[PDB]
Formats: sequence, structure tokens, C-alpha cells
Amino acid sequence: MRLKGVSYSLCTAAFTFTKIPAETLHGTVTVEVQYAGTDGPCKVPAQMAVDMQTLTPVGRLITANPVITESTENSKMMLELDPPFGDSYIVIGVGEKKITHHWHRSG
Amino acid sequence: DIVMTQSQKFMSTSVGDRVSITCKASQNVGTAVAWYQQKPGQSPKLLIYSASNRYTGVPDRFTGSGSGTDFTLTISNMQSEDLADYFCQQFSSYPYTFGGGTKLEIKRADAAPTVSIFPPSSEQLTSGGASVVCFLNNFYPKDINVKWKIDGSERQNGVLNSWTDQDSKDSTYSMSSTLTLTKDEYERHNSYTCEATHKTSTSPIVKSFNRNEC
Amino acid sequence: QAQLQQSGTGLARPGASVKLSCKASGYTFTSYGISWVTQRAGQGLEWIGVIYPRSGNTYYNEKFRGKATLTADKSSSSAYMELRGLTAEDSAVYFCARENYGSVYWGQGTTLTVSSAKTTAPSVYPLAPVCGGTTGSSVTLGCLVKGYFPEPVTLTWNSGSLSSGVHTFPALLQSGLYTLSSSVTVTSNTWPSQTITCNVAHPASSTKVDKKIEPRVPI
Ligand SMILES: [Cl-]
Ligand SMILES: [Cl-]
Repeated sequence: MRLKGVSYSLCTAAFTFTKIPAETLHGTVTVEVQYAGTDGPCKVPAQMAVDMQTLTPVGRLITANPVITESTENSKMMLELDPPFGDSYIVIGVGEKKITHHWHRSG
Repeated sequence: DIVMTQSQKFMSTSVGDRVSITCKASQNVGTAVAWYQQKPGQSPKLLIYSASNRYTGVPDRFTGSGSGTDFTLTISNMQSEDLADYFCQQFSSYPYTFGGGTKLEIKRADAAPTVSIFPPSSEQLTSGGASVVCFLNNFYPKDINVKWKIDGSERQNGVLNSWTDQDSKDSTYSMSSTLTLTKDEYERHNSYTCEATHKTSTSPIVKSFNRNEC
Repeated sequence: QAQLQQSGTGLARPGASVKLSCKASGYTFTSYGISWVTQRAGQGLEWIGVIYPRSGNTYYNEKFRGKATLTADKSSSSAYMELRGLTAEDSAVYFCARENYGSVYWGQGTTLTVSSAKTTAPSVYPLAPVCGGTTGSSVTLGCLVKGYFPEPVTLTWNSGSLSSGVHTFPALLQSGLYTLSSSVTVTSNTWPSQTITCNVAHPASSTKVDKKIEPRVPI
């Protein structure tokens, strides 16, 4: 286990949504992802976005310090985001294998 | 294990067409599907990952969609460089199985084959084997069937067919059909016929010779 | 930049074992798996299995159990696949690929041919038209190349000076030996008044044969 005060690096490998992101009773969205890599433990990049060019964060990531905990292939983790009203994208990962899911939050 | 079915093994398309390639998983795989294209002599290249994400550098003409069991790769405004073999692959569980492939080829106007028949050469007839060759050249579309007859009787065993790849300039296909028999059998018969069924004629093109005639 | 470089023996006899290599560079080898994929000539891709060099864990397609054994060497960032008990049906291209839910990085492929045939120069047969000739303004001649091993041959017409109007067909196996043919079509004023000759080079047997196409005559 890592020592006190050490952050993990960002996960470098690919993620996939294991199932459709699901809206909670009060309008947040829960996500489960599976991770192809063996560089874990590592930090899961996760945000909402409205512009896929700037990737400027909108809404909020609720999960504090989302991580892949396992060093073994195909492990899973869950996180929760708070989308803006209207349309946005759930964006998991950074780099050439980032995944997106279009989301709509009603009033 | 999961089976990924690409039911269309061959598709003919025109430049500018919307091409739809379908991949059906034998059980629910979520969005864990990739699409590749491959050209002869090269490794496959990734186009789409996790069902719907376009890989960097891939033209925006390519879009993946679908989830669960049904996945689609769409090529809008198809270009000639998009002619290739296309494969899906799933990553839900091992083994990471591929679809059977869809080969995209280009459409042109129908063209009847030019058919020519060749008796065994004198040099081959020293060997105890005898090959009768029909060339069926410069035709479109690729679908064609050859039936061989010896003295009126169909012969299926000993027929070998070979096709060229679609021509890079004229978009046609060509085929060789070779009937091989023993020399002894060849010299016991007179009439040899290759018949080509193709959509460009209501009845097959027939090329035939009588062995002992000139 | 991530790269996978493949190497391995290209020709084997039935019963042999071959060890194929996949040398990785330009990324952290222990962060991803390496899979192997096979492609029979003219056929689809098939996933053999994967190794994760960080742990050595392997997962096989049951169709390749025993036939294929995957290993890896962390010290050199190399992955290996040993193919055992080879048969003619194992002739194929074999690729390695990095595993990442959609393989971007692939080796260049190794072509493995498995055959018990010995090196055999082709028989080359000129194919003149049916006796008495054909009607029409063009004429088609042929050349049949039968019973050679290994591939390839190089077939030309008139030493390459006749290149238009030619169709040279892919070789097929016929009892362990390859056969192909070629046609050439010319306007009828060109042949037989001018000569047309099929030339067939077979590098493996160091042979080069010329067959002039001669009109057939009656018995
Ligand atoms: Cl990759
Ligand atoms: Cl010559």
C-alpha cells in the first residue's frame, strides 16, 4: 500500500461502461466502469462536459478520489456525478481511449 | 463463449453511399465492442472503440453505434480508400472474439465475362494428367457459377476455381476454372464444356470444344 | 511511440514447433496485455489468447489450448507464442497486438507456411486457343503453371513487355503443390503473326522457363 501523502497517477489504459449510467432519485448519475489495464492502482479521470473540444468540466464529480484499486486486468469501479440540467457528456478517462455517454437531466 | 455474427460477408458499394455494417453478439456485451478495418498485407487498424467512440485520426465518416447485442458501423459518404475488410470484436469476457468480417468492394455497371476454353496442352498430355481451363474475364458483379460437362455429363470433382481481386482500375473480376482429370479419361471423351451462369445473361455463356476437331 | 515488432520462422514441416516473438517498445510493457491473433489466407481474424506481462496471467481461446503457449519476459519487454504440432491447417498469418479494449498497436504479422512438400520446380504449359482458332477481333492465350513448391513464382508475358490485358490468378494447392494460371488477351492481328511467350521464374528452384504459345494443329 502507498505511503501517506502519495497520490496515484492517472490510469493510462482503456475504460468501458459495464452498463448504462443510471439516474438516482435526486438526479445524480452513477456509473460503473471496467478497466483494461494492469497499471493499477491508479486514479480514474471522470467529469461531465458540454464541449468535447475544450473538455471544460461542467457539473461536478461527486466521488472523492475515484480509483482503480487492483493491479489485475478488467477490474471495475463505481463513481457518481452531478450533471447540469439539460444535455451533457459523461467522460471517463483521458487521452486516446476516453469514453463518452450522452446524458440528459430533466427538470 | 460469445459469438459475434457479421451476417454480410461481402458488400458492394458506390462511392458516396451510406454503408451499414452489422455485428450481432450472441449475448449481451454492453458497449464492449471495437471495430477495425484491414487492408491486404497489413495489420488491422482500430476505427471505433467501446461501441461508439471514434479513434483519433479516423475520418469522421466512420461512426459506431449500438449497445447490448446489436452494433452498427456506419460509413457515410464512402470513399474508395474505405474498401477493406471490416471486423467487430467484443471485450465483455474471454475469449475476445471477432466477427467473421465484412469485405467492402466497389460497384460498377454489370459486365458479362469474356469466356475462353483451353484443351490440355500437348506437353501436359505426356503426364497422365489433363487440365481443361476456362478463363472468365473482366466481369461484374463477382457472383458467378461455372458448371463443367464431359460428353453431356456434369463433372464436379476435380474442378478448381481461382479469382483475382477486384481490379484496381476497371473494378471487374476475373476467374479461372480448371477441370483436372486423368489423361486416360480425357482421351475417352470428345465434348468438353464450361457453362457460366451470371446475372448479365438469362442463360449461361457456353464454351465447348470437341477434342478431335479442328 | 508504442511499437510491436514480430519475428519467427516462416516455413515449417508438419509436427514442428515454432516460437514466434513480439518485441515491444515505446510504452510500459507491464501496463497492458499482449494478445495473439491468427488469420488464415482470405479468412477472418481469430483471437488465440492473451498474456498480461505484469503477472504472467494468460487466458486462452479453448480452440487453441495446447496448440499455442503464450509466455512473456518482463526484463526485455518481449512476448512469445509457441505453436506446437504444426499441421498444414496451421498455415496462417499470426499477429501480436497490444490489449486495450480495442487494439491500436499491432505487430506486422508473421506468415507461417506448414508443408511436407519438397522444393519442386513448376511444370509450365502453353495454352493455345482451340484448334482452328476463335472468332472475333481479339484472342486469349493461357499459361498453366502446375505442381510447384514453395510460393512464389513470377509469371510474365514476353519478358514483361506484354503487361496489359493479362490476368494472373492466385495460386491454389493441389495435393500439396501449387498451381496457377495466367491469361493474356491481344488483338488478333498480333498473334500468331508475332510471338507470345509465357516466362515463369521459380526462385526456390533457381529455374526460369519460357514457353512460346503455338497454334494447335489437328491430330
Ligand atoms: Cl492498443
Ligand atoms: Cl520472352
